[PDB]
Amino acid sequence: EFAGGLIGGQSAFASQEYNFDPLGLAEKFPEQLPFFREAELKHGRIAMLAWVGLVVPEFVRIPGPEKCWQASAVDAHSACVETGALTQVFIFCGTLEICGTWAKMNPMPYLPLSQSGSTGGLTMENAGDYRLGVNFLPDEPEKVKEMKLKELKNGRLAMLAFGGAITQATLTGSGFPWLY
Amino acid sequence: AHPKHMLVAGVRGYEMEWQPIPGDAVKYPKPNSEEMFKTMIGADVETGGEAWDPLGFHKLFDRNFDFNMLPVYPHVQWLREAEIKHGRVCMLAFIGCFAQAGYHIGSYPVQPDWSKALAECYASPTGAVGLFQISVLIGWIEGKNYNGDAWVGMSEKEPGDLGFDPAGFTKNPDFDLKKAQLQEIKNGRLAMVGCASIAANHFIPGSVPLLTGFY
Amino acid sequence: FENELGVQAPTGFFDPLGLSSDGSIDNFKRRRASEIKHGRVAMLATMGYMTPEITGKFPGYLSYSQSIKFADVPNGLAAMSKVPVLGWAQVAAYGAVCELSQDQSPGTPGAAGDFGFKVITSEDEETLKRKLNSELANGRLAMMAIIGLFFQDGLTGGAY
Amino acid sequence: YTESAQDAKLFETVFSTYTAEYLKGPMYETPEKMIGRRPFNPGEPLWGEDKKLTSNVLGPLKRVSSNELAFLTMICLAIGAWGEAQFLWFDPQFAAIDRGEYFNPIYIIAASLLPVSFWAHIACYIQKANGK
Ligand code: CLA
Ligand SMILES: CC(=O)O[C@H]1CC(C)(C)C(=C=C/C(C)=C/C=C/C(C)=C/C=C/C=C(C)/C=C/C=C(C)/C=C/[C@@]23O[C@]2(C)C[C@@H](O)CC3(C)C)[C@](C)(O)C1
Ligand code: KC1
Ligand SMILES: CC1=C(C#C/C(C)=C/C=C/C(C)=C/C=C/C=C(C)/C=C/C=C(C)/C=C/[C@@]23O[C@]2(C)C[C@@H](O)CC3(C)C)C(C)(C)C[C@H](O)C1
Ligand SMILES: CC1=C(C#C/C(C)=C/C=C/C(C)=C/C=C/C=C(C)/C=C/C=C(C)/C=C/[C@@]23O[C@]2(C)C[C@@H](O)CC3(C)C)C(C)(C)C[C@H](O)C1
Repeated sequence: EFAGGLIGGQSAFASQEYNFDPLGLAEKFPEQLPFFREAELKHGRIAMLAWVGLVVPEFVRIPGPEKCWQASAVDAHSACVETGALTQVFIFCGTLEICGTWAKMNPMPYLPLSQSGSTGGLTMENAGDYRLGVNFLPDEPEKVKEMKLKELKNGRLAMLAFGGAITQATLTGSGFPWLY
Repeated sequence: AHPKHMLVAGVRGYEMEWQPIPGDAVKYPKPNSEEMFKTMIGADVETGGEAWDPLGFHKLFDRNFDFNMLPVYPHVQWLREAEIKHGRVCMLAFIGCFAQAGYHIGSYPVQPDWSKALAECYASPTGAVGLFQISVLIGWIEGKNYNGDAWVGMSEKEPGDLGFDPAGFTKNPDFDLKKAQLQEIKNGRLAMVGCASIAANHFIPGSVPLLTGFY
Repeated sequence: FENELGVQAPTGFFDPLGLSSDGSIDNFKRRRASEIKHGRVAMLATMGYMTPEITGKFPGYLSYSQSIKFADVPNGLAAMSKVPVLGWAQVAAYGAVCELSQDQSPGTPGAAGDFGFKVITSEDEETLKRKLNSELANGRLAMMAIIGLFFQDGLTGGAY
Repeated sequence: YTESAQDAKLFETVFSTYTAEYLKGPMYETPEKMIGRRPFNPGEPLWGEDKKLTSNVLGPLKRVSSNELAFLTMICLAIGAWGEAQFLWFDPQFAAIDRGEYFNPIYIIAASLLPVSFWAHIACYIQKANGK
């Protein structure tokens, strides 16, 4: 069926599903679709954390070298790279990403995809499944699907929200309300 | 004889093949060429009413089967396609050579001389875009009417039969299209001679004793 | 040739010399595609002549590289020499993707203005007739007014 | 029956023809016939009896339509031509380096798309010839 039976195409109204793909990437790349869902869920999770990390520092900020921590969101990044905070955040995120995604995806993580190819570790079922906090899932398939749909909807909302927040903050500045 | 494989060019039993375009089925051409030439539009009174082809350029495709069994030399259908295209391009080129010297249209650099306008429009920031648009339009109307298969004499279309006929021609019961085709071909040859004369005058002044003051 | 969405209220088969052979259905189909495309383009062009005047020119720039502003491009025929020619090339590209995406060879629906747009379609064949003839009459009036505005800009030296 | 030498040659021809037509199928199982050596990849025959490339020759984009590939190659060609022109002649970037300022990444990224446009239009014609 549409998008190999992936979760996320459900519409809010009724059984009349949305299935949003005007350019038809799901049909054109059905074997690259687990990678698409991996990228979508990863972007959504990162964007959720990023919007929360755009809102929270306007309220409370950690004590630090006073150049990265005592700065606005838009100009934080450069100073934080200079202070050595974002380099350690990059070490942490890179270790997590390499191990987790690069080993769940590449059957030969010791080799780039140009040499290993394959990429069969990402199946349609285990797309966003990093086995983290799976005991919190409801014990029935319908509510599992609903929770996955909630995660996807909130992730897309967070992608758009972070994009708007960062663009408005660059345009204007301010705090949590990024209005002029 | 030799097996089905191992058949290339000069091997006995090798049927001639023509597949230059990746994505198109293989076409096996018969000699033809001379046979198509014998029933070919052209050959008016100016050369005695016979098909004036010294040097035998229309017979070389037939001689391909003797040389290496490969489509090295064009079919006479390709020769007529090239003649038609050259004639049309040279008609437009002659009119452009004698219109640019007096007229100017776009934001292109003012260059009445035909031999410098192309380069000066290459250099123009607001001329390069226009020449790119001209190039893509020409490429579209050229790849759509790719012919190409006329190189081996199977074009499925009469030479110079682009999808272009805004008027009622080729459809009216009158207006014999043979005379129109002959007029087009002969005026095209005339325009090619005119363009050669323009080039000679540009390089060797006083060659054509009518464009002495021309660029 | 009657019934082909061309006869209206104050006029009939208005051909002082049009359709010179009174036949040649291929010529007439080509002319129908020609007239409907002309009318749609005209309607858009008159629309875009009377939008900037009645609603102020766009707030942006239209060219950050060439430092052009929407509010600095004159409205009318003078805009062709002011809009950066890369912009006109992109307009040409949009026209290409609008003309060559769906086929409009004779016989195809594209040769009858049927490019699958709908949006303001209808449901009943008589309502279809109403909508189609409304579009065609508005397109004819457009063509007239658009060449009139062309000449007004050319002669008066300004948009009006 | 006093077998003729021509009959022996006929048997040799029959044996050769039968073997040739038999070893092609999945009853010989030789390393040459292994995927990625001589065969055409299982479900993706590149060309049929006529030597016409099928849509399988495109790989991942074997089902991208001809219109979409035409749009892709035309956009890539336009962007690459703009980048090449803006890098070499109009606002040259090497002369910008001589001015002490860095390259403009937009021009390089744009100009990178010309071979993309080349292979994209080749694939576009392959799709168009296959009816895709
Ligand atoms: C390159 C352009 C070109 C091409 C492809 C053709 C092709 C053809 N012509 Mg044609 N022709 C041309 C230009 C061309 N013509 C010009 C400019 C004139 C005016 C003199 C003529 C006058 C002409 C006549 C009167 C006849 C043909 C005929 C033919 C057909 C058979 C001849 C043949 O095989 O020659 C194809 C191969 C070539 C033309 C090779 C050209 C390359 C040479 C070596 C260039 C040398 C010229 C050089 C620049 C000096 C300039 C001289 C000056 C007069 C300009 C064929 C379709 C005959 C026909 O219709 O048959 C039914 C026929 O009777 N042609
Ligand atoms: C073993 C173990 O450990 O268990 C683990 C397992 C696991 C799975 C990791 C867990 C989890 C889940 C987590 C961590 C869930 C976190 C989810 C977050 C942070 C979602 C944020 C969404 C923000 C959005 C949509 C922002 C939306 C923002 C919007 C729409 C903003 C919109 C505007 O800003 C914009 C765009 C313009 C502004 O000017 C105005 C407004 C309107 C405000 C557990 C259970 O926890 C623990
Ligand atoms: C309605 C939309 C539209 C407008 C309004 C428009 C206007 C101008 N076009 Mg244009 N055009 C199309 C659409 C439009 N063009 C389309 C669909 C095609 C493909 C058939 C096409 C083709 C060409 C070519 C081949 C050239 C060209 C140019 C100019 C030019 C001069 C600019 C100047 O001299 O500054 C102006 C004002 C010439 C040029 O000089 O570009 C440097 C050039 O060579 N156009
Ligand atoms: C700021 C800064 C930095 C930064 C940064 C970052 C991260 C910048 C990020 C910018 C970002 C992330 C910008 C997103 C844009 C999102 C867009 C355009 C989405 C459009 C989406 C659209 C138009 C969707 C429309 C529709 O949905 C509608 C409305 C209904 C649906 O039915 C149909 C569709 C889906 C079509 C550095 C580099 C890190 C350091 C530097 O020092 C300072
Ligand atoms: C919007 C805009 C711009 C624009 C634009 C564009 C694209 C404008 C387009 C203008 C356009 C499209 C102009 C053609 C009209 C078609 C006509 C006049 C056809 C007439 C045909 C007639 C009058 C024939 C009538 C007949 O009676 C005859 C003679 C015989 C009869 O038997 C049959 C009929 C009844 C058929 C600029 C200029 C680029 C910059 C500006 O800033 C912004």
